[PDB]
This record gives sequence, C-alpha cells and structure tokens, in this order.
Amino acid sequence: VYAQEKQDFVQHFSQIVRVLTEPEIGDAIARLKEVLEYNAIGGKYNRGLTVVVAFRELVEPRKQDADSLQRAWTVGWCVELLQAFFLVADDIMDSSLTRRGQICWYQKPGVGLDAINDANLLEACIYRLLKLYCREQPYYLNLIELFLQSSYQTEIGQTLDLLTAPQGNVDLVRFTEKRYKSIVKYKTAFYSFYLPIAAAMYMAGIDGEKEHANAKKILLEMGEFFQIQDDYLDLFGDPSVTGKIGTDIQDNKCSWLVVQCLQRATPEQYQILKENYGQKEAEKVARVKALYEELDLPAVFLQYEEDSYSHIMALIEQYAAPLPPAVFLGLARKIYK
Amino acid sequence: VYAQEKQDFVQHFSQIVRVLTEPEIGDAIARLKEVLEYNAIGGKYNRGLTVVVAFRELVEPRKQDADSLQRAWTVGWCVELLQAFFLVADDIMDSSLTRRGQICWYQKPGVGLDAINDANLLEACIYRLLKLYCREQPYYLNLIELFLQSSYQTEIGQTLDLLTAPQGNVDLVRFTEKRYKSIVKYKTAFYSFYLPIAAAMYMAGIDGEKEHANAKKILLEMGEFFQIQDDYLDLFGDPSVTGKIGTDIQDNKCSWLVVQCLQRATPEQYQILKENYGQKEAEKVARVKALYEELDLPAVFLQYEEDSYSHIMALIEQYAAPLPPAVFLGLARKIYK
Ligand SMILES: O=P(O)(O)C(F)(Cc1cnc2ccccn12)P(=O)(O)O
Ligand SMILES: O=P(O)(O)C(F)(Cc1cnc2ccccn12)P(=O)(O)O
Ligand SMILES: [Mg+2]
Ligand SMILES: [Mg+2]
Ligand SMILES: [Mg+2]
Ligand SMILES: [Mg+2]
Ligand SMILES: [Mg+2]
Ligand SMILES: [Mg+2]
Repeated sequence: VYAQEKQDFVQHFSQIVRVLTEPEIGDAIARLKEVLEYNAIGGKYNRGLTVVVAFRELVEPRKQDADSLQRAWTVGWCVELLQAFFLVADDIMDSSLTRRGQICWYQKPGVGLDAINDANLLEACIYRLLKLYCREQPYYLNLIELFLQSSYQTEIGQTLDLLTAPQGNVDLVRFTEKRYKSIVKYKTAFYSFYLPIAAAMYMAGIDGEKEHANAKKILLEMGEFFQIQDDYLDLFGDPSVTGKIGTDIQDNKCSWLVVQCLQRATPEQYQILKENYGQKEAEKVARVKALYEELDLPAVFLQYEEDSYSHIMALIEQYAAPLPPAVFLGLARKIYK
Repeated sequence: VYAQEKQDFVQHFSQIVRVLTEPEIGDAIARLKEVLEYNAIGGKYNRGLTVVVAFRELVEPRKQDADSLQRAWTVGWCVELLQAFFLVADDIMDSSLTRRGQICWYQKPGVGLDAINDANLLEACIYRLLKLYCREQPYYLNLIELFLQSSYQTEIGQTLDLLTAPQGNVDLVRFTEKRYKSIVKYKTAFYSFYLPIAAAMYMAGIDGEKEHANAKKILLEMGEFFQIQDDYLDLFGDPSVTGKIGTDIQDNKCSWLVVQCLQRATPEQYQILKENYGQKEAEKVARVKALYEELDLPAVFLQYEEDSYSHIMALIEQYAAPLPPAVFLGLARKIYK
C-alpha cells in the first residue's frame, strides 16, 4: 500500500553499509563504501522492498521478531545489490551515459574500467550479508542457490541481448517477437520480481516446487512487461523522470520498439530502418524515432500495457492460491502505475 | 610427481564443457562454449590438478570410487574456471595484449567489452558444476562458501592493486614492502594454492578450523612467492615461455620490482624512476628496465627465490602435520622449478 514502507526500507541502507565496511585492507574497504553509496542508491527500491512486504504478508506477526524482521530487510538489500552489480556492468557494455540521475559510475574520470572489479565486489556483498545474517537459518542454502541461479539466468540473458545487437552489423532479420521474448525472460524476468518473492517464500518456510512454479507463472510475465516498458521508455520517457539516457537505437538492440516497427513496416519503411538503425549519428537515430511515431508505436504500447495488466490479473486469479493475492496485487499496482 | 597426472586432468576438459553446454538459449550456450574453449585452456593447470592430487593423498583408495574421483576433478576444474573468470577481467583492467600464447579475449575484434559478461558466466559455471556433482555431499556448503570467500578476498586484493596503480598519477611513496605484501596476500595467495588444497581437505572430510589455519600458513606464503615470481617475469621472462606481454611499468603497478628498486635507489635514481614509471612511451619503460638491471634486481630475485624456498620448507616442517608432507612438497616442487 505505502511509501512509508519504502522510507523504512531505505533507512536501513546506512546499517548495511556499516556492517559491510568495517587494518591493511582499509583503503579497499573505503573504495567499497564509495561503490555502495554511488551505485546501490538512487532508484525506486521496489525489488528490495518487495522482499520485506512479502515476508510480512507470508509470516504471522507472532513469529516476526526483531531478528526475523532484520533478516528480511537484509535479504531485500541483497536483491538491491544484485541489481547494482548488474547495472554497473551493463552500463559499460551498453555505452550508457547516465543512471539514476547522475553520470554512470564507469564514466567518472578516475573510475573507468576499474568499475569491472567494483561490480564484482557488489556481487560478493550479497553472500557476505547472507552469511552474516542467515547462516543458521534452515533456508540459508536455498537463498544462496536462488541468488546464484538467478544470476546465471540473468547472465545468459545478457549474452543473448549482446549477441543479437552486434556493433557495425545489420541484424534486423533476428529482431523477432520469438527472440525478443527469450531475451527478456532471461535478462530481466528472473532477477526483477521472481527473485524477491521467491526469497520471501523461502524465508517463510515455503519451499515447495509446485508453489514456486505457480508464483513463477505470474512473476515472469510481470517481468517481461517491465522490460517492454523499459524499452518504450528508452526513447519515449523523460530522462528527468527515468534518470537515464537511452542508447538502444545506437546500440543496435532487439528492443520491443524495433520488433513492433518491423511487424508494421512497409518495404520502404524497412529500408529506412535498415539504413538508420544501430549507428551513432544523431540524425539517423532521429529518423528511426520519426518512423516509430509515424507507425503510432506509443499508442500500440498503451494498448499493450492495458492488455498486459489484464493478463497478469488473470494469472493472479489462476495461480496465486494459497498465497494471499495481495502479495502479487501490490506488485502489480507499483509496476503498472 | 607427474605430467601423466596432468594429461589425465586436461583430458576431462571436454566432459566439463559438454555438461555445461547442453532450445531458445542455444545461441547463448554456444557463446558460453566459445568462452570456455578460449579462456579455460592453455595455461599450466597446476591449481586444478592440485585438487585431484591432494584429494588422492588425503583419502584411502578403498573410498575413492568412480563418482568420488569425478567430483575431485570436477572441483579441480572449478578452481580453473575461477582463475579464468578473474584473468579475463584482469586483462581488460590491466590493458594487456596477450595471454596463454594468444591475444587476450577482449582484444578480439567482435568481443571487446562484452568480455565483462563472458567473465561473469565463467564464474557462474563454478556453482553450476558444484550443484551438478556435489549437492548431496556433506561438504557441499563448505565448498560453496570457500569459493565465494576466496572470490571476495581476491576482489579486495584487486581493489588494492588498482588503487595503488592510478593512471596519470605518480604513486612512488605508496610503493612499500608493507603495501606490497597486503596486495599480493589478497589478490593472489587465497585463490592460487590455498583454495585448491582447502577444497580437497573439505572433500576428504577435514573440516577443522585449526587444520585449515595450519595449511593456510604454508599456502599463503607459497602464493606470495608465486606473485613475486609473476612480477619478476612481467619484465625479465620470455613471453614465448610465459605466454603474455608484461604491462606493469606502463600500468604504474606496485610490482615487487619497483619496491626493490626504491629500497636501493640513490636520489638520482629515484628521480629517473619518478620521471619514467607509469607511462606508455617505450623509451621510458626501457629506462626503468635499465635502472633495474643497474641495481642487479635479477640477482636480488635469485637470492629471494632461494631464501623463499627454504622458508616454505621450514613452514612445511612446522605446520604440515598431521597431513602428509607430500601434499605440500609436490606443490613446492612445481612452484620453485
Ligand atoms: O535500460 P537499462 O536499465 O540499461 C536495462 F533495462 C538494464 C537491464 C535489464 N536486464 C538486465 C540484466 C542485467 C543487467 C542489466 N539489465 P537494458 O535496457 O540494458 O536491458
Ligand atoms: O601477470 P597477470 O597474470 O596479469 C596477474 F598475475 C593476474 C592476477 C594475479 N592475481 C589476480 C587476481 C585476480 C585477477 C588476476 N590476478 P597480475 O600481474 O595482473 O596481478
Ligand atoms: Mg542498459
Ligand atoms: Mg543492457
Ligand atoms: Mg533499457
Ligand atoms: Mg594482469
Ligand atoms: Mg592485474
Ligand atoms: Mg603480472
């Protein structure tokens, strides 16, 4: 329901940094603090908040002691660190300029490609926090394996993203709905909303294969919507709101936009896209955006967001039980705002 | 004792690739195969072999069935994948040219910074293999935590390496034996020879804190020698033998060589080093190498290798028991060849 819930979560960031950043390695620990502060804050915090809210909804308060509550927000901060690790690396590989309303970490003079190792440290912080706070719990190994498998799935999706988007090479024939759906399932659906709810389910003692699979049915589809919205906003969103500049056209990406464009384009329009996509020149990028506008892709996206919301609601009705519907409804509220 | 042991280990690489590389993600799995083939072979295989040899030495043959033996070489291949993950990233961050007798993976036209994700996939492969082959064993969680902690320690050391070696900035005052020893302990000693023997000890059921600490006393010192030898060879080794071109001078690194140089340099020689270190120009690099030769650093290294070997032998006498000395002696043989 709340942004009070969100402020409560964000208030724990200082404690997470503190415990991660306690003589010889001192200079390295300070750099770690600097990487956490720059890269783990400044977004919307929904993924990590979801662990806290879901956990509360799945466990009776007569079991939610101070230590249990702390484990929940710590694991929520683990999901945030996973996102941070991945975005630092992604921004390098995507040649991005800005993120979360500031220059990308690797663009800072003085950082550069050393951000590669800085990302690897954020990943390590997840397993440090799990050891510090969850090691005696019955779900500990489940949580470790969930984070590891989520990361491997995300990495497979990144591979697909990058292979389908070669620099210097036309790849329009590969830009199909079928390829699109596989890319986004792996690169986004597992780690965005499946991961945090699955984590909360484990923490609540819900470890059954069937209940995880039913939750997955809902949550992967939510994640696939989230990536389509991300692709729309790359070009049509306001960077003062999104906090980042889009690069998909210049990067030759298999975006939902280019897929939808190809589905509707005349042969003449196909040649316009072929001659202008996947190139650094601003005039060429502008020609693609004009094509997308001519083809009313912003309206196609509006219709898709309506159709998607209805579908996800129907999946909640099919697959939520025996979990409280509100577990999924509050996520849907935030995602489809 | 053997290179027959080594050939037996290397023969299992095809099986490791096969099991990692079994429809939608097909193109990504093929890229994975390509990354494994290019980056996980072509070195000396001592780290991974060590798991196999140590395991054999610590477990009675009446317990070494076909499945036990397979787990051992699989975990040895995990140590090799850890090395591969780290070297792919290191070569980017160090601006390296060649590795293992070929162009660095990220230097390949067509690869570039996409190697960032390729490295992250090699890391993931370690935990995939652990799950596939060790998940029902009593040491499984121990092995997972050992690989995770080793990786975090290595990453802290990489941080220190990179902070002490800023581009464009003189950092001679920081190049002290005390800083040197901290850098190499973290960036190399944990993951090179501690990790494989600790893994074999866990697999053998040797999980005691004291026995691990005693093994660590020997193995971290072996690793610190190995890094000093690596630093010597960066400049004095034959790339036809080492399989890589050195970059430490141009990269402004806190190498053992520059540390030893600073200890012996006159004020005049300090200014020569200050004016020439940490810069891309070949003529400047040549001036540093001439200084090191004038100061007889190759002889200082020869004397150090003798002194170090004797010290490591004395630590074997102090700390090996109750493990067979041969566990450490065979490592020392290979390292100090
Ligand atoms: O627009 P962003 O945030 O850069 C993006 F959504 C970031 C992103 C989505 N899924 C992943 C997975 C790993 C790393 C970054 N990811 P992308 O458009 O690059 O695909
Ligand atoms: O000479 P190499 O192999 O590049 C080196 F030994 C590689 C290396 C040693 N320790 C690590 C740890 C992580 C990654 C690479 N490592 P470096 O001289 O860069 O320090
Ligand atoms: Mg991106
Ligand atoms: Mg991307
Ligand atoms: Mg995007
Ligand atoms: Mg290097
Ligand atoms: Mg290095
Ligand atoms: Mg070196």
